[PDB]
Amino acid sequence: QSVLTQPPSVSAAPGQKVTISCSGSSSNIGNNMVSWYQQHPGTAPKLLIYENSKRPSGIPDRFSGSRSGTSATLGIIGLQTGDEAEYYCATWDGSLRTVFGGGTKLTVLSQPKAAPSVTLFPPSSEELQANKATLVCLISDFYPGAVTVAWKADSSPVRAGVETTTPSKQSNNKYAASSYLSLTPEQWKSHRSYSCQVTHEGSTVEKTVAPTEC
Amino acid sequence: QVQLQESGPGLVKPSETLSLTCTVSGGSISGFHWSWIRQPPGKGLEYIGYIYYSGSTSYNPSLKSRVSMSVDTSRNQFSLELSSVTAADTAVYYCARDFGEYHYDGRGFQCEGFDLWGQGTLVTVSSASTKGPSVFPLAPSSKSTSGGTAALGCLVKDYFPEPVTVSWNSGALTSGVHTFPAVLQSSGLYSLSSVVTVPSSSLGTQTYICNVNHKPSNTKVDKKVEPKSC
Amino acid sequence: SIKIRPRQAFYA
Repeated sequence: QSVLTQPPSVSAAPGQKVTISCSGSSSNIGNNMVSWYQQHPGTAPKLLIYENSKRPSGIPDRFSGSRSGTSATLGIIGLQTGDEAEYYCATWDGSLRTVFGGGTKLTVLSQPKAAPSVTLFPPSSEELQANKATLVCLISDFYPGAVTVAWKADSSPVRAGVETTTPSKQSNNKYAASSYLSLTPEQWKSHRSYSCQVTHEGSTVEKTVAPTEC
Repeated sequence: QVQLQESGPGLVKPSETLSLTCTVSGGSISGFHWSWIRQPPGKGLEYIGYIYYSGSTSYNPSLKSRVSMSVDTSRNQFSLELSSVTAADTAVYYCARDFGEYHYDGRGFQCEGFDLWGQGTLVTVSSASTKGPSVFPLAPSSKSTSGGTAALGCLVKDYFPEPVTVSWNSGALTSGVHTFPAVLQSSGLYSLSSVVTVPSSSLGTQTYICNVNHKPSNTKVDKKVEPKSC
Repeated sequence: SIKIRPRQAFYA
């Protein structure tokens, strides 16, 4: 995992308050001060907080920051729809570089939470005839628009070969994403099954497929 | 009132060198440390390095074997050179102005954050070859007990550049259709999938075709998708 | 030893 760690997503209704954690260690937050950024997709990050707790001019007082031990916290009060964005923490690490947290998506709740629908397809016989294999995991109708995807080969985690899209807003205002697992035909044929496990709001929906012919 | 503006090539061939410049206006390079930060599409932020106005540098160890930066205080510009690029280097690149802590021992400047940012410039590492997709049918899984609903799909694999369109049954079928945004793969190529949910009852009386069009390559495929399994 | 604040020009 990266040097600084943040929860992938946080959400609350408009007018409510939230906090976002930034987990570090003695080599970073322990020794150096934390800055925070707000990023609306398609534009540059904007400085929100520096030196742990200070606000640049232009940043309203409902944004706050603190640091304790080897952790830091961003607080946001009076949530407005415009606050929806990706939030990042950062500081210097003793490995001799600035490091960023992985980012937290803030959603200002405007509709009911909805768990993802998951559909998983095995490699087609046509692809397998081209000596390739792709497992396709299609994830839809979820809200807030943040999921974490994990793949299993039999009962074991897989990391290599996974590419997952950013969630995108559907016409119905819920979200969609997809995750692709590239394998060799031998890998596909040599496991009894593969699973795509999608976690959303702490609940995991999973689908499984297995090699099958005539 | 200080503004930063990136300048860059847009497309770079794999293995070649990416060169960017940042122009500072309404202010000056003098007296500051300056950085590049990048963000692959849909991913997180990665600091690349810093350079002080006087020319001293520090680079992210992850990039040390490939990166350098320079400064032209006379033009109020600073630059990035990243060698031997691959698709992993496809990203929006930002220039920025730094703050943090300065030590008078060996530590020197510790960069804790970035107060001023450019707008960012996309750099795509690719041959830019036009490539039509392969189209694979994603057969509905075998399901009994009336079967309820069935999900059938098409995988539109390894094409460049965007976009691709997909319809089902020449547009006659829209209910239950969901075409997903593409993934950009480490190969530099795109793939996407489309799925339609249909009643199981008529899987034998209704033919399903996904109509794929990649206009850049004039690739048109009409792929029949049918239940498999013997 | 010393903080370099945002917007603070610094000449070592």
